[PDB]
Amino acid sequence: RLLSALFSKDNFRYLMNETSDGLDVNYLRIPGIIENEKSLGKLFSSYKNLAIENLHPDDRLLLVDPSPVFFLRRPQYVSDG
Amino acid sequence: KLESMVKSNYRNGGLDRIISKIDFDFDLEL
Amino acid sequence: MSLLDQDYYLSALPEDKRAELVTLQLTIPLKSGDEVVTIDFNEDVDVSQLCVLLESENARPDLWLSAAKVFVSKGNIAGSQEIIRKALQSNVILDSSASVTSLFHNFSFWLSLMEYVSTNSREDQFLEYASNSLQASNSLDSGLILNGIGNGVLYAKSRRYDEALKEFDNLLKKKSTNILAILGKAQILYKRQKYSQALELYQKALTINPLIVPDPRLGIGLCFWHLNNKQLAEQAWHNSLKVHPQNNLNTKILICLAKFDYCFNESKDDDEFTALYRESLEFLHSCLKEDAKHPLLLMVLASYYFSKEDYEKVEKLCNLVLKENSRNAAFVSASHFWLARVAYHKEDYVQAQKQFKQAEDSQNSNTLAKLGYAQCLIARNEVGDATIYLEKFFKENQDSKSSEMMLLLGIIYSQSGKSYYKAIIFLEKYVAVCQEENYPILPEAYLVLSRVYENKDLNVALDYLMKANDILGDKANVYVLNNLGIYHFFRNNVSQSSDFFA
Repeated sequence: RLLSALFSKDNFRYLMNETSDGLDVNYLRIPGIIENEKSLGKLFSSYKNLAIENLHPDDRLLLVDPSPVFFLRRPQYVSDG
Repeated sequence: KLESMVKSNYRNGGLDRIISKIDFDFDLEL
Repeated sequence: MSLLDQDYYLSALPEDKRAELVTLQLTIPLKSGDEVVTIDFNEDVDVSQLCVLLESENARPDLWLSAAKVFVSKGNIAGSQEIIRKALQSNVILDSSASVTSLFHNFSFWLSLMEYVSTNSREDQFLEYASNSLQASNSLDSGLILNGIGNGVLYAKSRRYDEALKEFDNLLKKKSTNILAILGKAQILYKRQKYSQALELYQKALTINPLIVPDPRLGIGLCFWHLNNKQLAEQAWHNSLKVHPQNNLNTKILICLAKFDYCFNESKDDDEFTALYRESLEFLHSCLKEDAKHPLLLMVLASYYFSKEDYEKVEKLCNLVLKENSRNAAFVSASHFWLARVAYHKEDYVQAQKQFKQAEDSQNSNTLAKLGYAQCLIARNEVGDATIYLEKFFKENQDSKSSEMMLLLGIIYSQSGKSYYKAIIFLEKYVAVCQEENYPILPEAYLVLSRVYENKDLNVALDYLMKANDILGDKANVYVLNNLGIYHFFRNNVSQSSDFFA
C-alpha cells in the first residue's frame, strides 16, 4: 500500500511525455493554407482583420499572464495647438 | 473541517480496497 | 453568450475563408479550352485516373497540390506521393520555373514526414527521403521560407535543436507573423523543457490563429500542468475538443488523466472518491470504444485491474504493450513496474528487483520503480545494499519530494542509531511534506523521532509522543502511555504521570 500511495502521489506525471504528439507541426494539416501558393500569406493576412477582441471570451480567459490605466499616456512627438 | 474530512481510507492506504469495491465491466481484448 | 465552437471562428473570418478553404470539390480546367471538370472528394477519387486526367489537361500545379493535400487528409500518403511524382512528370511543372518543382519537392518532404509520423517507424529511411527532397527544393528555389521551416523540422527530428533555433531566428528576422515558426520554436522550447518560454509562443500563436493545426491549446494545457493550473488546462482542452472534435483523442486522454488526478488528490470522502473514479473509468471506456489498442490506455487500465487483483490481465496488457511500443522506453518502464508489482504478491523478490531495475533503466524518471527496487532490497534483507542505493538516489535527487523515501531513510538510520541526525532531518522533511500535502502523518515517524530525541531532548520527544497520541486517538497503545508517564515522571509531573500510568 506504500507503493500504491506513491503511485497516487505520482499518478501519471512522467507518462505525459508521449502525449506530446500535438507538438508536431505539418504544413498539410491546415485545409486552406495550401489551396493557393500564396494562401499562406493570405491566411497570415486573413487574421490581421481579427484581434484579441474577436477572440472568444472563454478563449480570452485562457490568456492568463504567467487593463489600461487612465494616467499612462502613449508618447507623442507633435503634440497639438 | 475539510482538511480533516478529506483524510480517509485512500489517504490512509485503503485505496486499493476502495477500487475493489468499485466494479465495472470493460470490453477487454485480453 | 456567443457559442464557443468552430463556427464561432468561422463567422469571425470572412466568408471567403469559410467555405472555399474547406471545399471538397476541385475544379479542373480541361485542355480543350473553356471546358472544366469538377470532382468531389467525398466520392472515392482514384489517384491514377485523376493524375492521368490532370496530366492530359495540364492543369495548374495548385490543383495538383490541393488534390495531394486532400488525399493526405484521406490518409492516402502513397496516393499523395504518386500525385507529386506524376506532377513532376507533368508538362506544366517541366515547363514551369524551378520554384514549382521546389514546392512539390517540399510537399514530398511533408509526405515523408507524415509517413514517419503515422507509423513512428523506419525513421532513418523516411528522414533521408525527406532530406533529399528538401535539399532538391532548396537547390531549385532557396528563397522559399518553407524550405527553412523544413530544415528546422529536420534538425528537430534529429535533435539538432541549435540549428533549428537559428532557422527560426532567421524566420523571425524575416517576419514576426509566421505562425509555423512560432509553433516550431515553442515545440523546441518544450523539448528543451522551457515550458514558460514555449507558453508565451503558444499564447501568441493562439491569439494569431485560433484555428491553427496543430492545436496551441494542447501546449497551453501542458504548460498549465507544469504551472499547476490544471483546471485552466482542462478548460482549454475542452475548448480545443469543441473546436477539434475529430482526430484528437489525445485531448480526451489528457482530460481523463486530469480527472483521475483530481479524484486522487481532491476527493473529500470515500463516496465522492468512488463517484469520481467510476466517472473517470466510464469516460476512459467511452474513449476506448473508439480505440481499443492504444498502449497508454492499456497501461492506465493496468493500474485499475492491478487494484482489482486481476494480475493475469495486467500481465497480458503489459506484454502486449511491450510488443507494440518497445520503441517507447516509458511504456517498457511502466510494464516492468507493473510486472514487478504483480510479482510482489508472488514475492519473487529477485525477479521483482530485476523488473524494477529494468524499469529504471528503460526510463530513469520513474521514481516509483526505484522505490520498489529499494523495497525489494529490503525484502531480500539487503539492509546495507538498500541503504547505499537510497543514499545514492537521495544525493542525486536531494530536491525530489519523495516523502516515503525520506521516511524509509529515517527508519533505516534509526535502526543504525549512529546516523540519528540524518534520521531527524528526513523525518522532519517527511512531516513537512505531509503537512503541505494534507496527508495523514504516520505516528511511527513521531515514535522514531521521540526515540531519537530520548538521548537529545526529552521535551521534543515528549511533544512528538503527544502528537502521535493525538493522531492515534483511541488507537493509543500501552507503550505510548507508559512512555508518556515516564516522561512526565522525569518532568516531575506527578499528576500527569499518574494519569498516564492509570
